[PDB]
Amino acid sequence: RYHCTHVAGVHSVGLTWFNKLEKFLSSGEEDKDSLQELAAEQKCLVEHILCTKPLRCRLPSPIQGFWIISDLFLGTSMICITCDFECIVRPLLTTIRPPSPPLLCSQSDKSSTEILPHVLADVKGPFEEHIRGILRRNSANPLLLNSSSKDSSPPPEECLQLLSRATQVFREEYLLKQDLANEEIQRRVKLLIA
Amino acid sequence: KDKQLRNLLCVLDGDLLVWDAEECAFHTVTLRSLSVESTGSSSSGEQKLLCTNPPLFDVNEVLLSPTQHHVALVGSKGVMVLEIPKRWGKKSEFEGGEKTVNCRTIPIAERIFTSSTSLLLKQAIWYPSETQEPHLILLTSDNILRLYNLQDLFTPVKVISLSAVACDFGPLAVLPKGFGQHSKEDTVAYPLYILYETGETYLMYIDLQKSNITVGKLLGPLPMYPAAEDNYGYDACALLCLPCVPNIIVIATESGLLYHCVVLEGEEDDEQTSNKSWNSSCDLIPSLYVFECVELELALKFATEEEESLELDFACPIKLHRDPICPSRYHCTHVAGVHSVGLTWFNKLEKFLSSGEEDKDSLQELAAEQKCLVEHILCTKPLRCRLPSPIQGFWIISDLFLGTSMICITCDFECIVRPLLTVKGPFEEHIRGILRRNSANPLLLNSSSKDSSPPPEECLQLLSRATQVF
Amino acid sequence: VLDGDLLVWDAEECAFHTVTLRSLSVESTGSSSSGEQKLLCTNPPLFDVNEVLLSPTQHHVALVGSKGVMVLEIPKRWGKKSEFEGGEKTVNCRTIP
Amino acid sequence: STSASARSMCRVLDDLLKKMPMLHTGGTQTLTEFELKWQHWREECERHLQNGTFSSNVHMEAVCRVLLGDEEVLLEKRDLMTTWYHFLVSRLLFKHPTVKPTELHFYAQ
Amino acid sequence: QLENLINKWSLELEDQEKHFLQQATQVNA
Amino acid sequence: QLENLINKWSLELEDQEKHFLQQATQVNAWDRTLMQNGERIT
Amino acid sequence: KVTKESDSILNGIREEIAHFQKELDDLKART
Amino acid sequence: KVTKESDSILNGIREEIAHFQKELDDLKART
Repeated sequence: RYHCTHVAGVHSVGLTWFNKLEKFLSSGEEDKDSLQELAAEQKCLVEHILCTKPLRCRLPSPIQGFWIISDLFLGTSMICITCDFECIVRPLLTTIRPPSPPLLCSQSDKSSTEILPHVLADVKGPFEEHIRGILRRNSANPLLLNSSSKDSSPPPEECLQLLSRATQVFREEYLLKQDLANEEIQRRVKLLIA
Repeated sequence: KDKQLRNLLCVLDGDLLVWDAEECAFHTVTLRSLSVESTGSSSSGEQKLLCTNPPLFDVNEVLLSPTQHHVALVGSKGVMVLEIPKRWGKKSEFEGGEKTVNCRTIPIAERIFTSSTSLLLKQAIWYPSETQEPHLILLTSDNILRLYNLQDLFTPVKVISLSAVACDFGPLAVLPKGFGQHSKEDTVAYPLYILYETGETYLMYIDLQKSNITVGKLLGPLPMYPAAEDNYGYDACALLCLPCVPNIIVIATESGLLYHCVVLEGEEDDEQTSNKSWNSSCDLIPSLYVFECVELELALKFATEEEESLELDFACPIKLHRDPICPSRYHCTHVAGVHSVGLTWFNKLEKFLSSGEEDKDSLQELAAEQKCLVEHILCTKPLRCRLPSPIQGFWIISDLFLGTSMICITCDFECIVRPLLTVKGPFEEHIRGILRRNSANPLLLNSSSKDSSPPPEECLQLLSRATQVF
Repeated sequence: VLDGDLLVWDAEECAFHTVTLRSLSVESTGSSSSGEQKLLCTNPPLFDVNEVLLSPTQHHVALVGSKGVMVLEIPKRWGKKSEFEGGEKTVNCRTIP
Repeated sequence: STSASARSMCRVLDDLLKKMPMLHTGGTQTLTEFELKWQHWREECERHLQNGTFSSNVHMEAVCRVLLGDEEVLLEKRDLMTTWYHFLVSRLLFKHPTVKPTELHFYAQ
Repeated sequence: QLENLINKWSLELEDQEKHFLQQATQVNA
Repeated sequence: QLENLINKWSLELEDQEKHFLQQATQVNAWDRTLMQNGERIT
Repeated sequence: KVTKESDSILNGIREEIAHFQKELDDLKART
Repeated sequence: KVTKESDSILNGIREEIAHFQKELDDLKART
């Protein structure tokens, strides 16, 4: 992972293929499956974290200072200072992808060689990886800095397009995925009750 | 509404199992109980088989294992195997007649499909052994065959690079002389035929007990005869091996063409055309003789007086189904219907190949033009203004008590059940010759899209066609 | 950031303001000014500072501009809180062009 | 070795103890890097305690709470440390591993 | 609607074909 | 201001992800134990 | 408009199937 | 001309922050 600072904001970029490249280069010359797994299209993760130019009519508030705290007591956090001395502190994850919270049913009992009925072996991967695949995000709404230039309210078409885009991202990447996750949790709870 | 062709049903010991994608479960219907006129409750014999861990992918196909103890749930993004629960009690019902049975489910190769988002499963097939542990073969969009055992779900037993749209097994055969230096034992293996989208067919001998270097070599492309100007097309979508001697391969195209290929053994070149191959491994490569080509009526052809209104080539993927009762018959399911194809020359080919090299009369009897029998059984797109009702499940019951019957389930859950059949010459053969049919009117499904009567013109054209056939 | 203190360069004062981040975690009911120190350049940069670079040894800070570089020697930490020069509000730091 | 239930819990606790970050007088590790690792490790300990992993054994639960620097529990075990300065050091180990010499007086008092 | 009518006439035609073959067999007897 | 709001929502999302995994993951562990006990009872 | 025309064609095909079945059964009765 | 455009952009950012807060609170209520 690395971070990009520019006059209009801050981005984070995480190389999601890195661990597969490492696995492939650690695999001997005969592992065609690791090369096919690396060649399977995997984009990096880009997150626009901070936008200091949310509107076209606004001047950016340039980043004047940027740092990543890695301390055992303070935890992991990004610090950004803008040209108007706005201090913005954000917790960062220790990984490009957060580990999913263990499902209450992931008892890692290393003692059940329970013969999973062969009819479930044809589902390539644990059902959890499939749900993680559905919930995978490609974009997010950045933190918008309101540059404190007192002297006009921003403007209408471009404002409506920006609001439409932002609302669409919230609908697709947040609400719809939360509703699907809730339905899956409720289905699992009903099955466990029965 | 682009409802894809699926096969979401199987029959086990006279119970119909129907996959419910919304409940992630099988509904079971005991077919033998429906034969008994029991005056009491329209619900006596339905059980639900619940997946303990449901598939995380859309199930497109259900495959019963040769051992009849496992069901593979197959989708383009994964495979899961359901362990069939034990039968006991007075009716031989699952878990003694429990209404809802929890079935152990086992994901196969899950990490490969989750890590490789561009990877697609093209086909899954069971290894055709009834005596061995059930092995699943996965054909994937990277042209790799992966063999899995239900004991090791993460590591394939065998990985074979084909450096492919369909594959099917022929019957257990003795390997040709040359596939193994110096063993006096006739080694037996299953021939796996492998079809590419280009129509190119390859052969591989698979034995799971013997890891010999020759067992698992890819052979071909198998030369096709006669030569065709189009090389037999580039839209190949399905392969079926018929359990015939010699092996008969059926290749199906998306355009509705069916090629009937007789597998011929390779000849040892008689020693007089030694001009230059420097590969000192004469692997006798078998050839494919295209005996017949047949076009399916995928949509009902109407005589329009306009010979030029754009044949909208109604192309769609065909799925081939072996008939368990008649080895020279098979069935084709596609988005618009169901066809049956019967090889009427098969018994004459068998007679000719059983006749010694001097029987010119048997060759003349085989060379006498005999087309296969094609029957359009079910049409789910009877009119051009109608969307098809795609087949979601297809099976052939062969049971001594139930008899012989086709079951079809459509995408609108319409269950359709049809019984299937199992002076030179006597005057009777002449009358049979006159009464010989070349076409029939299919069963027309009225897709229950309430919201318009069809155009009167298309209805009159359909009635005209049907009346003409009669 | 040095050892959990945030150092912020002030271009008008030619100095670092230091904020101890670990003291901000303690809900101390008493004075919003307990832990700010100012590190004064003994010889201020004659150019606009665009970048601050901590040395790998964490004993020096380079003040980098398009027209020059100056290195600030980080003062010694001592006393009960491990503050610069024992907790002096204003510390003179040696600077080296 | 006493019971299967105890074995599973001991394995978890053993893992937590094994993964506890310790500063080495010769490692290229910066104090910040260490603090991040330590925080992560602590979060893991907290997760196991919230999940009620050790609810069947009061002693293992107490150890895990000690690992989290629970002051109430540390004080409950006051008889084992015998002295305030042992208590101080234990407190520093689990709550403040990167303590600066200038701050030591505050913790000691 | 047209598809349901076509399917009905196909089933009626197959039933009439079976009845005709049975009658032809009886007439021959 | 926008950057502070983005950082707040990122931290809230990471906390919700952790809570969701705990709620799941635990149910999946119980389901495995229940299935094993069902096989033993059978 | 399409639904009434499709229903009329389907009814005409059913009438013709019923007529042909009657002619086949008369031919079988005569033969 | 600049003041009205800046006010329009600042209002659109405030509307989007209010919309996202509502979606987060619905997601929290659902979860």
